[PDB]
Amino acid sequence: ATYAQTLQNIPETNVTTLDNGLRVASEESSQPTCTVGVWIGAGSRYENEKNNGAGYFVEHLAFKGTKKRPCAAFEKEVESMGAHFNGYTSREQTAFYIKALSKDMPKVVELLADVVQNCALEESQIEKERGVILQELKEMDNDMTNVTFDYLHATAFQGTALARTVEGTTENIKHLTRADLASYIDTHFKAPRMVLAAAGGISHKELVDAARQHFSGVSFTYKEDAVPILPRCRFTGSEIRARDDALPVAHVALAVEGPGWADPDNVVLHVANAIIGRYDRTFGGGKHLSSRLAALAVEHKLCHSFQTFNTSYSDTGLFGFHFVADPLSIDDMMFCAQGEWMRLCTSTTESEVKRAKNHLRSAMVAQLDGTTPVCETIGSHLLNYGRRISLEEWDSRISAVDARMVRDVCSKYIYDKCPALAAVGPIEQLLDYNRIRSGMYWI
Amino acid sequence: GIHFGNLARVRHIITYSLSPFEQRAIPNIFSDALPNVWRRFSSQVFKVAPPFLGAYLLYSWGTQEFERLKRKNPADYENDQ
Repeated sequence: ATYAQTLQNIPETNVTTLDNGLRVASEESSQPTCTVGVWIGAGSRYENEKNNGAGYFVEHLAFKGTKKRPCAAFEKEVESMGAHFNGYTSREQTAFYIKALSKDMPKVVELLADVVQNCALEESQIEKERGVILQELKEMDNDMTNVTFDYLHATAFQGTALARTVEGTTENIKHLTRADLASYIDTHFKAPRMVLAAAGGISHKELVDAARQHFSGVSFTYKEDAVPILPRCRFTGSEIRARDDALPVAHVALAVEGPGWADPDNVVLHVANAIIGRYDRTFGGGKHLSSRLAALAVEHKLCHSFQTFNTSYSDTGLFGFHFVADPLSIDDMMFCAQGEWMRLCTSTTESEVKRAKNHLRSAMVAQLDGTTPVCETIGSHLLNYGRRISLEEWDSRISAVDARMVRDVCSKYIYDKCPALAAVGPIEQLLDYNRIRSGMYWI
Repeated sequence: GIHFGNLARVRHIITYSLSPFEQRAIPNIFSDALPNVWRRFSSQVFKVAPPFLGAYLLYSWGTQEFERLKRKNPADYENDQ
């Protein structure tokens, strides 16, 4: 059994569309346990100034009970069957999924449908969650990494929809109405914009059957079955500096505009990010790590950690890096980090990509380690590519990448571009934008 | 020699800037620049100008006085014969 053969012998992903426009996909295995859920193409980006934080507010009630079954009843039923009910809401994507015994795939599907369609939106529960959410905002306000990424979007996409955070504003949370949440749900949780995904030991035909039975409510007009294209979010080379010398370490995030899901270049960017990789003070590897930046970080004690990223979206994305450092080592870190980015565009090696490619393969294989992670892939894939992409296709694409390709693609999105910068904490040593902007050319 | 990083203890200040390429080099010349040049000029003219005006006068006088004293005084030859 060779890597290739194992990739080809992986069960295919089945997809079937209902008349209402919903899509049902699943990957079959021989596991007594499974995961199934509905991936909705909704999120903060779809909200506006008045209902920002609604999709999040909803994410809080999506588990507090439906019309057919109030809170206690809803919970008991799920708990008593050993099933796990989780989910999340992001900027362009939302999800509600359940982990359970394949033996219950059908009852689950019924439960899912009931959650996405008949949420009780208990008037009293709403005021109760209003206070919970407000506490979660204070908890997250201490999460530098997330404060930093929020700020990164706040400036990189200033003036637009991606600038908003997923959780929403304090004013919105304090005044969102039972009607607003309701409106949100009806406006966005719609068949053509949803995907019923499942993985494990399940019959695609049994899945699609229960699907037909519970995901009904078809649409009449044309405006109800058309998936709205969102208005473009303008990228802006800029920076937001939130200084507080009272914080122990500083977080910095720099990024250029990314291509967006459908673009093939993304395979190259991910290889590129693989070369620079990531690091943190507990990587036993130490000073021998392959990632040059990681090596320098260790030798010069440049940071506590650093990480690259290539966040995608429908029509845009953020390609960059983030690091945490002591107030006195920020400048050298940023220096080396930008240095490496220059190296990418200019002097990438075949060896470098050979390694990065292997690293990338095992990384994609890791994101399919369990029923939930695989289910997440399916949901996301159909929702972003409108079709599942096998590990064999990815590997096909990854294999085509070479040093020259990395250089051209990287030169394309990085070289001499105006980045977006977010710095939080004791950031006095971080030099100005103009200085950083110069680190964008020559290497 | 090396100072960035140990200058001041600062807290709770956010700043926002744009790349030089996203903005205009010399914006709002008429709605902002000139109006301000006028403001600035105005708020200083009566501080600066005055002493220089006086210097100018003293100059004008002293110069004219010097030349005046070079002229002839007809009353020095009235009864000359």
